[PDB]
Amino acid sequence: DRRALRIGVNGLPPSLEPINGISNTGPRIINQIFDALIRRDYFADGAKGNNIKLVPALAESFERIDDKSIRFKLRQGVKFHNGAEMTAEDVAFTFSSERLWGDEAIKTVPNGRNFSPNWDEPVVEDKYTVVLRTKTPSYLIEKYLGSWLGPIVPKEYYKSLGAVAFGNKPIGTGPYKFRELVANDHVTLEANDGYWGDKPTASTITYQVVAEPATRVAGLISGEYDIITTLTPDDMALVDGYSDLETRGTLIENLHMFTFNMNQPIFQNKTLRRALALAVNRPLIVEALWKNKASIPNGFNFPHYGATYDPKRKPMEFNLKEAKRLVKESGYDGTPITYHTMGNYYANAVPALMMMIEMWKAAGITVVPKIFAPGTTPKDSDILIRNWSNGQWLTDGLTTMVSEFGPGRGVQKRWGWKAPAEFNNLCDQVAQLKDGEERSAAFNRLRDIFEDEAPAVLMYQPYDVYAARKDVQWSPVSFETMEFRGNLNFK
Repeated sequence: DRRALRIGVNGLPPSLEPINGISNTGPRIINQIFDALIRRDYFADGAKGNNIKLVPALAESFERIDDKSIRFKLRQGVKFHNGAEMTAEDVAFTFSSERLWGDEAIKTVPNGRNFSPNWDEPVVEDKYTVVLRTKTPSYLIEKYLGSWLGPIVPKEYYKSLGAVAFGNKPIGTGPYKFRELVANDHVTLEANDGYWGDKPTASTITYQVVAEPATRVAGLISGEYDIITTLTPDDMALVDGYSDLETRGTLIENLHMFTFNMNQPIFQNKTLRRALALAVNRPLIVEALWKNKASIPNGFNFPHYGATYDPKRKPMEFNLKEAKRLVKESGYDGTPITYHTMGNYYANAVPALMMMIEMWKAAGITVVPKIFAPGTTPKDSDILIRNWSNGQWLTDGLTTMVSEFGPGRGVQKRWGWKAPAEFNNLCDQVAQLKDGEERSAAFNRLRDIFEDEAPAVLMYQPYDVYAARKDVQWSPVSFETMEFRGNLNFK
């Protein structure tokens, strides 16, 4: 009675364990197998899949009891896919030092401490009540639990298999249960008719890897796929021309940028980093390669940040004479600077780079491409400039300016950014502060420091394009995932 759903995808994650599967390709599958305590309700109040409203999901109700603790009252009688009942022991295990943020845990789940606030050990008060708490103040616990950190795992099944084996045979409470995985080929899920929420509308969901965008578009035309992912604005006209097919695009909460190896003499000072930033003409790149669909953020600042989004912050400056002042004052002698890119792993990376090289040539800077094929692992010492992307994964300003560029993180520790003292003092404060005038003002000093220091240069917020058959009613969300709850109906 229910149709099977076939999705032609760019790739599969390295794991289906919630944290180890975090990637461009994992959440779209993980979001079906699992539930979190809190759910982001993207379509609430008629919003076009970009709402930041958080609602209870596996938690029946919850109350913030102090600046660092939340008492969760869980839904009772909810079952995981293996028949086990979801209790406070499973929720406590999900955010425990043993599984997620302990020294031993991060050797099997490397980003468990990185994608978490400063957690303290959960407290099980009774079978269905757990307090999730942070060691120091945190008014972001709710946002973290409604993010990709949130999926609740079964304690006893997860511990008998271990994180690695659990990632290949996952068990959750979600609307679709795991059926099979064929590495680098496909994942098939089947309807969970015992689901506590609404009945699943597809009998099965298959995520089939089709690496080439054109082969993926061909599969949708022929009837091999119902929905296809990872297209660009340049692919829209061909798909929209067909009467029974259409494109469904959205601005995603991701940031395309380029960053520097600041250990290197040429990039230890901010002077040349700023010159490269002040010489990039972002509207011309967005106009020529993204059909004007990509958005240029007005700083390290996006609407989904909520209380910490500043709509009055002015655009990032494009001043060629100021760049030329910095290139000359830096003592730059015309030595070629390489720009590493793994081809077009990020959409339009090579075309955007070729446009930026000519802009950089006007500021008296010589930059050369260094296109390395997938498989070639370049050494850190060989990197001057490299392209990068960052998923803006909390519905808050903390991610990624504080979470990636802050103290003790890769940009400063691995890539040698010597951030000013104020930046690392304000980073630790905004993690502990409550929303208001003080926190919002502190996010502007962090943004001002970021632009003047230029440890990275933000390019734009990419426009993600999906294509689907018109007889499949499903709307994209503004994040790198797929939501089918209240959003998947077959005509």
